[PDB]
Amino acid sequence: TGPTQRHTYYSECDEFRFIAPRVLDEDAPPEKRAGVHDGHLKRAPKVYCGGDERDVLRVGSGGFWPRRSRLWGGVDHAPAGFNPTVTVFHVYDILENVEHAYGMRAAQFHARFMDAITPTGTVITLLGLTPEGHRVAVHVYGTRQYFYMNKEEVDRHLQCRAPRDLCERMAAALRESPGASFRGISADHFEAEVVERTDVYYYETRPALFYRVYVRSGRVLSYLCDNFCPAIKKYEGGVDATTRFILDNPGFVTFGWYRLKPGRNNTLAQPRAPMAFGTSSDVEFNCTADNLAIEGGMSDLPAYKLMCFDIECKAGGEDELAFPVAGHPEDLVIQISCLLYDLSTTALEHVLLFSLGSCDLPESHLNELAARGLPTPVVLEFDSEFEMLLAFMTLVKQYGPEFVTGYNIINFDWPFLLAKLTDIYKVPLDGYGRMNGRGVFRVWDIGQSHFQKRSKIKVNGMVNIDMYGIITDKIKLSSYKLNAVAEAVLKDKKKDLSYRDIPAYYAAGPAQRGVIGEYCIQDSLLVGQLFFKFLPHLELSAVARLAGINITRTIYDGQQIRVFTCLLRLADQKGFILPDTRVLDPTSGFHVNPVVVFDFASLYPSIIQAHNLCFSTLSLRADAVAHLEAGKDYLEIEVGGRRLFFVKAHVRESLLSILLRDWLAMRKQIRSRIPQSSPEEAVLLDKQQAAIKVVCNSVYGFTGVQHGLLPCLHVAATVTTIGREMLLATREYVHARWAAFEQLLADFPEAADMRAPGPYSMRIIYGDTDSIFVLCRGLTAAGLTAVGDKMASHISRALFLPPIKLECEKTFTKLLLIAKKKYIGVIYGGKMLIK
Ligand SMILES: [Ca+2]
Ligand SMILES: [Ca+2]
Repeated sequence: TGPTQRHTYYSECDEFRFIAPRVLDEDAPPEKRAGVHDGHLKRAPKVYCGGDERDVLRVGSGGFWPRRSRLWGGVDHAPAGFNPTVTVFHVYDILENVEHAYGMRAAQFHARFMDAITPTGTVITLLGLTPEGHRVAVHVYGTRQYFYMNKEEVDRHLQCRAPRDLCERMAAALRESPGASFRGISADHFEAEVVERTDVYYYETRPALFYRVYVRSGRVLSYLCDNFCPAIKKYEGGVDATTRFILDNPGFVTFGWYRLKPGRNNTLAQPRAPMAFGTSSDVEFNCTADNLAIEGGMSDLPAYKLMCFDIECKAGGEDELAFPVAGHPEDLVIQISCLLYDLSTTALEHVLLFSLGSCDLPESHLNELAARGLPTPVVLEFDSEFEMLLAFMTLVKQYGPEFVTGYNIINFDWPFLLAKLTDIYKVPLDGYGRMNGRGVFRVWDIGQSHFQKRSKIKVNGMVNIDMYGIITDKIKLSSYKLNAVAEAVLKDKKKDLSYRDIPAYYAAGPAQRGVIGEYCIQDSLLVGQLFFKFLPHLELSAVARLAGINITRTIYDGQQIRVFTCLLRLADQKGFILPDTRVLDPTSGFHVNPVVVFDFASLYPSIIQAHNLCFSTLSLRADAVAHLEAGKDYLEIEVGGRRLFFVKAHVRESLLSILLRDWLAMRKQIRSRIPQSSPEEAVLLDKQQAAIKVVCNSVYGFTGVQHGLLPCLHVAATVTTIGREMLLATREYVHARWAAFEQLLADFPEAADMRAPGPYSMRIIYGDTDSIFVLCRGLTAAGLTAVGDKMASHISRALFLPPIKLECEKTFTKLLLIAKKKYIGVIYGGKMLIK
């Protein structure tokens, strides 16, 4: 029989391109020791380990590397009678795929699943682990993408009388498509219904009737959205099936624990037979969303595996010291270190070294690892680059680490490996992720950042977290070379074997290749220490849970999608649908009198809340607000020369305001629990509160991106305009209320002994986007941070609407103002700060 859907990774191989350095032939005379061999060879790829020899692709008892694999090439290697009961499972990632009833006809799927994919359907696959550490895939059927179109606009254009007709028109349009890739589509592939909704833009916008159109496929949806009737605005055609699955099932998360349960008519999840598995899992199920519930109370991460890896390459052209280029057949990967950790316990479980050529690790290294209590390295030796790279990808498929890390693996190691596998060898990669074929496995190097030469990676079912990104984001350093970072962060100074050394070491023999290997392993151990110090997976999963997107999109997609998805949830609840697209300048100088610094706390979010700014509260038209009282019911403000109106919360509440309010409440609840929490809970709660802060701080930016997911440049501009007005108001208030010491003392009598011998004055000397510096001649610094707290409260109360909050941040005893955003000063505690 064999698998229902073909496995595309290699499970057999009998011929391959053999490329190896000739220096590995110490049996050859000296003139024949330079360059690489490069020829075809007709034998099975092999690996050598400790005197034994195996075929790379053979699966059975005596393998050289660990496996967490049930099927291999369509043979079921599970023990006889393997049949674990699954109740709860953890989901770390979610895939979207199309299945076709016809293609699945000989998989014994129950009828309710077949109906969902007749003739085609989107299947949401939840990937994860049981408590027992079994790898699971749960295939959810019955999620449809949908978009909206204005009913009046559609009827007037297409002469539609009823939803049946619209379905005919869309079916017809696809039939007639260029390239004909929708032959066989009928008006049965669509369902249209009439609903009442409101466009999220502008206060005056009335509710209207829309067609809501359900589609079975993302491919069909993307075509309709950019081809069908381009004069008719579409709404929410950009929303993926995963998002509909998450938002349409209250409580569902993209990362967390679930339980299988009975569905509506006591339906049950159906276990798939092994030959119908779509992924490299131990167990697979078919279900609908009603067979799933969130499992509250479960919070511990299951035993996911982390692979930390690093490659070493050897340029083999005319210059041994040239940077290696993957397209050059002679520029080889020569080693790969691969450390496998349990992500729940942080324990290092396996230390693997893949070596092109024989490789004898130094006894000193082996003794050191033993002393540190770490696993004894397994050295896998190979005769050619292909055999080695195939073994590494074989390990990736068979062990299936859910998380992968390294240092600069996104910009160097993965691109280099995948360039060799695709361009030199012609290995398809689409079965090397979690899916057994047809899965995403792609790197794309990205533009604009042309100097930094950045990249993204997507590998289905694998979360790649590059520690270089984590550390450049999190720590300020002069150099982000791994050795410099290991000194700065781990306080773990170590030697560098330089790239200049590698060619001479490689050529010497197995002992010196062993020195290369030691240094490659030490590289990966350091990265592992960095990973387990910063725990970036806990940060990223916190954001994924909050934003309703998978952890993969959390890493690689930008800030906008986070806010968008949260907005989409709220907007739907409220009946909206989202359409598819000088006096503050510093006079430079040195001040020896104290300079108090007042900062607004989360200024832009606070403005959005305080002034009820939103897409939905804005009007560009005075007649929109003619029924309302000025001041009492709306804010009128000039922004870029236009008059804008924003109605107040009692007229209509801002969606953005609701999001921010609710997040800030949630962050307050979390930060209140941290002091009573146990130390592991404190780590999780800390990751959660931090995730909330990043999403809140992204709302302003979300509104200001022209050509973004849902721009409202009017909101963005209003925020900066109110910002500027607030700083000026603060300056004016300070200049007026506290021009004399008597007035200061009258408000704060603890000032009475802070009075220094010099003349009293209080003046704003600098102001940036959210802070103001106040020069307090005639006051001593000592009590001034306390009086500053009270000045800040006082101003906040006098001038501004909650939740706007001015705070006294610090006091400089001495300060050098250089320019905008450039200053040096000493804080009252004696510490120097430079910006
Ligand atoms: Ca690396
Ligand atoms: Ca390296």
